[PDB]
Amino acid sequence: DGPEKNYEKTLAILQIESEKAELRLKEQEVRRLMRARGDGPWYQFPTPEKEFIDHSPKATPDN
Amino acid sequence: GWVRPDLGQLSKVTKVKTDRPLPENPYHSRARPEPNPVIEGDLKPAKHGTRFFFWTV
Repeated sequence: DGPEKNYEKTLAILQIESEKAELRLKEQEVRRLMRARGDGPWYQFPTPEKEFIDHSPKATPDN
Repeated sequence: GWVRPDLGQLSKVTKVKTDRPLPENPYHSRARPEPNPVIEGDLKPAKHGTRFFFWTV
């Protein structure tokens, strides 16, 4: 086919690999920041549920 | 002229009328910090596949 086909294919391959490397580094930094301070969707450790707290009036008023 | 209550009369709710204002903050609750900023958007596919080493797809 000629040298231009291999040239442009190499450029496309390099762009794909560079974007993948950038995204991998971004993923590492995002995971580290989330686990350091959990504020995104990931590393959300559980907590006792609100929906099983009895809010009805008790036998004792001081509750 | 007093009448003794029946078998099941003293043991029911009463709906007493009062003018004392309703306490707006029982238990002296704190600020209740806001939840995490949930991410919204369309679910696009993963960029360049799984990006797991040499796997292209």
